[PDB]
Amino acid sequence: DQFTIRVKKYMSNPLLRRKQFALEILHPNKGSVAKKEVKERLAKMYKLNNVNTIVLFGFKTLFGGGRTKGFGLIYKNVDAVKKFEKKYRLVREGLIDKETKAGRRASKELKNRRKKVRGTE
Amino acid sequence: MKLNISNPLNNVQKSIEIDDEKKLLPFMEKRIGNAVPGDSIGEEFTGYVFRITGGNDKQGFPMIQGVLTNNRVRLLFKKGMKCYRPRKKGERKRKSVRGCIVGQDLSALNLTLVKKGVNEIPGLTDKAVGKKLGPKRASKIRKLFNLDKSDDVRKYVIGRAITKNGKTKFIKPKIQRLVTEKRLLRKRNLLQAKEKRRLEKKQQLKEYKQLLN
Amino acid sequence: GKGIKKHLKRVNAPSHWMLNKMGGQYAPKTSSGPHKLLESIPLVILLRNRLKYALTFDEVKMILIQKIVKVDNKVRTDCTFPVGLMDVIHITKSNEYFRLLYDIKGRFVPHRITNEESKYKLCKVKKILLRKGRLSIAVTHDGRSIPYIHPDVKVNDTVRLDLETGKVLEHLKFQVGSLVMVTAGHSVGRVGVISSIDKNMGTYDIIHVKDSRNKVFATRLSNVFVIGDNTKPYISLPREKGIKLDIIEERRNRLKA
RNA sequence: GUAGAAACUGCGAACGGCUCAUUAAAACAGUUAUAGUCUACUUGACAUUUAUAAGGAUAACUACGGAAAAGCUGUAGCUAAUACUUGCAUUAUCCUUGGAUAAGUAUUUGUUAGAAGGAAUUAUAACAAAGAAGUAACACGUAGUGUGUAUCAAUCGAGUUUCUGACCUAUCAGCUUUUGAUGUUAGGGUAUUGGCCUAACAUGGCUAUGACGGGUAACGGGGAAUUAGAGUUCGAUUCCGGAGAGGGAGCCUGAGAAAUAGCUACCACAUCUAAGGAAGGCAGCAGGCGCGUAAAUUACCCAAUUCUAAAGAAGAGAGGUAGUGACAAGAAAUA
Ligand SMILES: [Mg+2]
Ligand SMILES: [Mg+2]
Ligand SMILES: [Mg+2]
Ligand SMILES: [Mg+2]
Ligand SMILES: [Mg+2]
Ligand SMILES: [Mg+2]
Ligand SMILES: [Mg+2]
Ligand SMILES: [Mg+2]
Ligand SMILES: [Mg+2]
Ligand SMILES: [Mg+2]
Ligand SMILES: [Mg+2]
Ligand SMILES: [Mg+2]
Ligand SMILES: [Mg+2]
Ligand SMILES: [Mg+2]
Repeated sequence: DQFTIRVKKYMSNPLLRRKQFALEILHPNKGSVAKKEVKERLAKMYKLNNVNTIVLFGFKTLFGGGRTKGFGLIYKNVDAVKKFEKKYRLVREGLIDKETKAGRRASKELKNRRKKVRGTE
Repeated sequence: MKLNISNPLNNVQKSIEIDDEKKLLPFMEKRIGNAVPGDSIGEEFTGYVFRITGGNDKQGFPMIQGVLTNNRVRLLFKKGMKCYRPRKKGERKRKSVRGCIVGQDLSALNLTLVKKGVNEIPGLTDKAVGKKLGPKRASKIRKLFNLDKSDDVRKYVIGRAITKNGKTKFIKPKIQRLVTEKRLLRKRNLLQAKEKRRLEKKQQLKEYKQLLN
Repeated sequence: GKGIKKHLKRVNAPSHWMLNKMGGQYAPKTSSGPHKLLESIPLVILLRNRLKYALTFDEVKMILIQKIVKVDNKVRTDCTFPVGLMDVIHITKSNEYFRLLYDIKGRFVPHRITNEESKYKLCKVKKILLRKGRLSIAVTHDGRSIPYIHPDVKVNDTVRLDLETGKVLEHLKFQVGSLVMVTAGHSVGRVGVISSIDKNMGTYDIIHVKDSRNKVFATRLSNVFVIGDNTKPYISLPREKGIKLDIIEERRNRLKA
């Protein structure tokens, strides 16, 4: 409800298609305002017609309480987010939803297929 | 015992099982590669001539041509020989192989047809089968259909079957060494690059020679 | 087997790269090319650790896939390409130019030159060879062959090279009054002039350099790079202009609030 | 046009990981030489004695099979390639004419001349003989690239090599040399120097400043423990160098190996079997037996650090994460 945001070492990265910055969150006598409210506040700041181009990670609460630190990341459009962000991040945000679990028992199939020959292999 | 007879001209082969010493007596003590009459193994085979090309013994070890023995031996094999295939490059391995003299302890013969007789032995001599694959290099098609420089070669290839909606579609192999226009761009580009390099070297030499003074 | 090694361990990497001693057991292991391993820096280090554009190795890869990074006016896609001393770097997307230099410590920096300066560099001559037809070839510190070299060029002076065309513009001699930059032990970004040359017969030659504050230092001949005539340098320099103060007065300055 | 189980072709598997048995002027450390050599990938320069396009053959595949068994394979019938082969189209100098010709990259032999290094039998040039291998009968659609190619240079490396530097023992005082020990001459061989090897010749070489022997519960350094200053004792074990894959010897491929999750034999040990035969190497990660005073999970993952490839996208017991854990270290309740 009553929190403040301080953005530090802001940088623009045209090689990628994003902006890069560090973050500090102030919330006295309360605990750990959630990620959604932070996203909404950032969107209001940069006018950010949508909220699906923002990535946040690495949030720590600083023993004693009342403040929090982390990192942020804002992309030009959702196409860039999908293009060059890794898969686990892209699953936490919810842009995609894939959970294939082939497993590292594929090693057994790797091995016992080397002993068969051209046709049956 | 079990005999495999194949007809190279017509691409067809037939197998018979014979368990008798008398019927196989003429084959004994004959190397591989030489002809042999086939009368004794059957009434219908009168006038038929066969040729020994292979086979393997009771335990399944193959017969090889070089060795002049009646029994099994033990050699070390390389890339260029017959009954072996390397796992690595430059690997050599020692294996056991059977001689090339035909003996009573064989389990298969693997012999081909040479001459016909007076009967037809259905399923070995009457039939014939085609290539199963057509040529892909252009000059081979030119020689197959007796064409010339004028006859375009892209029309004389054979597709197989497709009956999706049209009765005939004939999807065809991609043919190689065809005279694509591109291969002419290659020649002209190479020529222009060589000429440009020649011009540059001449200019460099003239500038250097004037540069001394 | 005992052939050529391919890995590099972190605590064995050259100390001027300044790599964290935690977070890993390995270092990027620069490729073979125009510069030696110890007198160079890979492109990944430049583009992640220094400029902070990338956060991982994979992001350096996705930067270099799209062909937007040029060294010495040619696009490169090798994440471990050696980037070396006098080399200009252009990032087309951001419209930026850099030249690597030494600071007064031994660590490389990108200097942020302008566009007009981005059309040349300086190469020092390592040897001169005579080939068929009596044509001369110059070999530079940059690993580069120059044919049709001028007759008045020797095996220790420097030359100024156009980058759009590999032709020579002019050359600077190696004399008593020339301006120099030093590239090895105890003095790595120092700029002074020259005071004298020694020429010991079977062993190294020692030369002496005088600073602009009348401080004198010496080093070997093989770690001297001529960068100007008596009056002025031919390239821009970093903020300190190669002036190394000692620890007492450096500390005094740093405490001026 | 797009995708594409097999298979041929290319590259890599000589890096990484483990252990400390051997080893006492050996290995190793600081300091030198290669004017006595080899060097894939990467970088820069850059070439010489039917042509609107040449050859034949082989995988995968189909039919007929053998063996108890194995990463076994026979015969017949086709067909590709940047696999394997063959082979065409132009200029520079002698003096706004003309002929001569160069008609040959590396490398070997004989006769000469001669910008750099402290020093040349050095780059280089000429004359007379030999002569490899090459300069695109390839792929993409971005004026550009990809793959391959003769010499030189750079880079990543290695092989040899100069000087100096080690623990205890004289109940170890003379060693080496017929069978190379120390030198000279001529060759062989190697990537190059060399008794490295072969023939002829000579009698040399090391030593109480410790040779030649014995012992080590000895891999060498960077380092560790304890000490006012001197010293004494440790270093199997994060990094660097060396050596090995049960014990010895030999060998193929390749730029790089005397390689061992490459091959061939002998000694020891041991597996399957229809008894004819076929397969083997945890001092890699877990795990088991034994040994002993003496030491952990048959777990999760390629997200980070990096490496290999046809190099975003695949893989990695390298590596990271957790489980066991009063080895060792830091803070800190029981008011
Ligand atoms: Mg070894
Ligand atoms: Mg990465
Ligand atoms: Mg190793
Ligand atoms: Mg002798
Ligand atoms: Mg040690
Ligand atoms: Mg080690
Ligand atoms: Mg063992
Ligand atoms: Mg071995
Ligand atoms: Mg063995
Ligand atoms: Mg093993
Ligand atoms: Mg183990
Ligand atoms: Mg214990
Ligand atoms: Mg990775
Ligand atoms: Mg590709």
